[PDB]
Amino acid sequence: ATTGTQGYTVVKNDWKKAVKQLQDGLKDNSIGKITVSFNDGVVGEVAPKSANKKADRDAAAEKLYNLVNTQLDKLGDGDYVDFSVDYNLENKIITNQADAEAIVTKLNSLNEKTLIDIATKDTFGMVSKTQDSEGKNVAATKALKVKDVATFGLKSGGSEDTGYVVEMKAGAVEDKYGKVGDSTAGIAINLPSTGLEYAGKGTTIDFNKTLKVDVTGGSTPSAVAVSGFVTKDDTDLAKSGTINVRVINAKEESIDIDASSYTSAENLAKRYVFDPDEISEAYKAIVALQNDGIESNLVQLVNGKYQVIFYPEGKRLE
Amino acid sequence: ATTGTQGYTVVKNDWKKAVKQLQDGLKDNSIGKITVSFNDGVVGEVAPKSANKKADRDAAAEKLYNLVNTQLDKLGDGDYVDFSVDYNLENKIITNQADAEAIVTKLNSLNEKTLIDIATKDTFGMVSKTQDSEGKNVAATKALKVKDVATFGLKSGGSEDTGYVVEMKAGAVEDKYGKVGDSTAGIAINLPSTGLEYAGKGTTIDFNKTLKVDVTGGSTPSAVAVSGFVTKDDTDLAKSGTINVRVINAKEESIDIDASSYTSAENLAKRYVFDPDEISEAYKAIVALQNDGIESNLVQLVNGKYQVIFYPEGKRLE
Amino acid sequence: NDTIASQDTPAKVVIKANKLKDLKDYVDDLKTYNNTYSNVVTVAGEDRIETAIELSSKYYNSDDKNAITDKAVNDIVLVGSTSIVDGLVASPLASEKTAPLLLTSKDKLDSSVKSEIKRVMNLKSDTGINTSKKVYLAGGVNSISKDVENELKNMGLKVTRLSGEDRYETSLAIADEIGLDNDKAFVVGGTGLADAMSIAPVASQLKDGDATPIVVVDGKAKEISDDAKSFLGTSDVDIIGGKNSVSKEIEESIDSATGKTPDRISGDDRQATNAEVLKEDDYFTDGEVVNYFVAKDGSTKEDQLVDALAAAPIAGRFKESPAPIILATDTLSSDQNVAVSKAVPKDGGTNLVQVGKGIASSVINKMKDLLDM
Amino acid sequence: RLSGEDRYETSLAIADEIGLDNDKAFVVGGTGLADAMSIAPVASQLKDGDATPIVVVDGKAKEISDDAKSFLGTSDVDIIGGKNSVSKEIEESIDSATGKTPDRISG
Amino acid sequence: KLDSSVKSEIKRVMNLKSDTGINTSKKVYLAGGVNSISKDVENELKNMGLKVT
Repeated sequence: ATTGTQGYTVVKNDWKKAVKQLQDGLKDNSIGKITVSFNDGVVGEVAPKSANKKADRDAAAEKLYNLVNTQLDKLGDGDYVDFSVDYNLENKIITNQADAEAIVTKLNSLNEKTLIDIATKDTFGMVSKTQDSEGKNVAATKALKVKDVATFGLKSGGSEDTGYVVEMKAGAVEDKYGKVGDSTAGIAINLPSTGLEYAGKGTTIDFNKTLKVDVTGGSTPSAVAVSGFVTKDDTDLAKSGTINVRVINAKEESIDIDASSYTSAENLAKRYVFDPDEISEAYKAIVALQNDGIESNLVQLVNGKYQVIFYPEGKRLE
Repeated sequence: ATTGTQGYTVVKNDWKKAVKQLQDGLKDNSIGKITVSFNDGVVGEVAPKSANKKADRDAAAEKLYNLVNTQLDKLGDGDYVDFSVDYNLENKIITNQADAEAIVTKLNSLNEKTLIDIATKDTFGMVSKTQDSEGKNVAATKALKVKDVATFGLKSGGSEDTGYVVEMKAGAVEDKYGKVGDSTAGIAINLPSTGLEYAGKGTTIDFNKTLKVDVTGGSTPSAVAVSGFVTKDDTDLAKSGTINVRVINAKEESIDIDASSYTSAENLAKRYVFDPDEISEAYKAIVALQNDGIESNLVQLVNGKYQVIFYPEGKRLE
Repeated sequence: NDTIASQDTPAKVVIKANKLKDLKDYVDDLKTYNNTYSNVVTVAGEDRIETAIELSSKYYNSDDKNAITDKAVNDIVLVGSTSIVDGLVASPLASEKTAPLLLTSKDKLDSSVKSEIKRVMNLKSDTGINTSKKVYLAGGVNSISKDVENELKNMGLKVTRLSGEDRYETSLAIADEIGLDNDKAFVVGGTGLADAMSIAPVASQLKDGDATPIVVVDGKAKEISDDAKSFLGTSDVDIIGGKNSVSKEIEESIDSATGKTPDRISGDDRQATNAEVLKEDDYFTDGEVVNYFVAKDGSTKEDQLVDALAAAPIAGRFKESPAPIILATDTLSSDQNVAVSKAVPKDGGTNLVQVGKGIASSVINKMKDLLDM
Repeated sequence: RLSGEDRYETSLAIADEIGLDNDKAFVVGGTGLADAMSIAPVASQLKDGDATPIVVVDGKAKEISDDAKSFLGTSDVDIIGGKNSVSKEIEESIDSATGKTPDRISG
Repeated sequence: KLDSSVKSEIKRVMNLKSDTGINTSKKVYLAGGVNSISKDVENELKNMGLKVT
């Protein structure tokens, strides 16, 4: 790994859970290869012989731990372990039937979210497939919720080898999109034809982008679509590529701004000296995200909170 | 690799010297591969991409050190590092011009050693090529020394890539073997035609077997021969194969019986409990070696001393 | 969702917030406090002599960020510690000759000054004393005695004395050595000690490579001296100080001699004139002066301006942005307050150098306020 | 010897030896002797081989120790005992340090 | 008491400053026990922000 690049920085105390995420990454198939480096020098490659087989992925995960466990557990001041992680978030699967069912429940917790409301004379919404005897659109029986459009559950051919994979099956909707008492026929609702599988795809389900309606036409609509599973990279880096993980011999300082007592930005400056560019780049990524909606790896939504990361040069004198 | 197998057990404090020998072994091409294991699990392979290139051998040695230095330097109680070393002592070259000259000096320090003494009326030895005026053998000018049978020096064409290779060139000897005043013609001295190259070829020159005379025929000798380089391996193990080295977190107790103060066998028993079979097998190999001429891998002549190795179970109670 | 940290980092700081705006503000405050924890130096010893030595050790034959020279020097400018009048125009000399301006007692060369001379010039037994190792004494025998000059000569150095019967002849001796090669010169009155100190940093600005000479003239005379006229030749002149320091008669005299109309930079007192030097565009650019020096003004005693004399060469050559000297013992004038405010960018100052001890804390605090420090 | 100058440092010495590998830990107040004994059986419940560590913290302090914060890392914490044993200030401190909302079991 | 002359040479030879982070590589080895170099002196070196072994 190279200082400043996009990637995860794990502290020594959390080496076991971070390495567990890489092991899970190897087991769950997010990770095709991990090149391991002790300090600046490359020492080993971890890669399953065949991604299709469970044993090969577990073997890769055990070897990973055995290789880095003393180096990490006995990490001295100035030492570090770098993992160059060849991944493909699209190949990540759920290796435990209990965890797959845990993701199915995550998706099922959205079932009652209304996507489109029932239509009115004033506001567009859900209407029926067939018009009344007078050729006018009549309101639909129910609102369009996530339960209508797709069902969830683990895939039929699932196993620990191929993975349990939560699967969405596009439903069928006879109902259309329009206004009540209107003569023009309702617009057909395009259901999910892509993103039908979620293998925990080296990602977490982005509920803001997943199963979201996209009405086209504004005040005068002409087309309606519903997205399938749209994931967000647990790191902002692309759905395929290479990310760097680095463990260091540093203490974790969690600064939660919503808390009653946290290290004030003032006392933080008094205790450590920070790289000005590390701060300014994070600040620019925050401003860009706030003003233009532009996403960045530097600032990210994680567990209902926006987070930034700083690695100070060292402590301040006196 | 496995407890009890033939191989070396290095203590933690000497991990650097042992790893240096493996590094030197990779650099000089004695070693084609080192499979490294942290505790019982394999974690990496060290092997030069191309044996003919210096850089690839140096890279292999640096990777070896980088991989194992924290694991060895920070080795905890109960932890260990195993090296399975694929070697081929025959591919060993001498990759440093300083080391090659160090071996040429080793060989040159033998030059004045007498192999065959001058003949007398009483004793068989070195005689002249042609008989006197009366048809009798006359004594030779000088004894047959190693300077007379071969010259030493590094081979031409050498480089760090291909290697320097210390080389023997058979000399020429006009003198023969017989008794002075004897009518039977002197026997031709057969010089080394094989074993002419030695790069420190993953082995050490066995001077007891190298450049040694073999007289055949008795009261009437009929043939005399001189061997070239006959080696004995850095290990007791064959000219090529695989060696197991293991570093452990134990203190080295050097018990020299020739010393003024050493741990008495009584106090040694009082401080530790020893495996009875480890003791009795070592003792039986000593008895066989003492009463009969029988050599064994359990008891070995190393640095002018007979050695046994014990790894006690643990400390004794009280 | 993270970057790869340096291995030598003491901590992983993860800053979290429910609202992106609260995060934005925390990171903005962090940036501010991080950048601000660093900038205000004092340069002073127990004596004025020690203050000059502290200045020489910090700015000449020094690795310091604002040093005038990093290598051993070939020239010293020496001034009588009590006689500000004699060494008055020596700052631009020190600037152009790349030389520290030191102070010495009149009768005995101070051991501390002797040590600094050897240190800054690197004087040795194995090295030949070519005709270039020089010590300039800026002043006559009543400012720097013969005993001291002979003591410098005894060390093995060429000692040139730039002097005359008074401040005027002494000033020309010094100005002649500086050389008038940019077709430009400065003029100050005999009693305009503070004015000479106000312009000393400017004169000390190397402008197209050369410092600009300062000449002291009899401000109440009908005409300037023939020596002043000859030296000034056909050059542009800037007069520093009011009519009570340099009369209108003298301005005409300079005009007639040079054939060119002289400029005048002045106020109602010394602190005002100091402010005006800063306001003048030829010397400093508005919103582009970040570096500042502070020294006593001489209100309590005139000879206490020696700190400014020794500091001015440094201020003139400081980095790539020349610095003025604010003259203030106990208090800053209203004009100085305004001048610094208009000179400094909206973003504030980047260097503040207090020269000497007896400057009140109010002054430094006020300068820190004006420069946003 | 797993020890320190006081009950708190001693508790971390012990909790460190247990190891925090299930992303879970227990916390009790200095005077919460009975509370530590109440949770001791639970902490002693092994899940996939590991027990859960218990840490004693200064219940009347403004913040928990840096050692406690470091040890706890980014784990889920369950506090045992009321506000007189572990103050609300200390609960918040644990929240801020771990980034996860700690639970409280008390009477 | 750490001598002021020694404190100054420490800051000089290691280049320790207010605007610069004291990363974990700045180290001071005290060769001797407390009867050779007191705890007071070790704490003064720690107070400046240096790793003291």
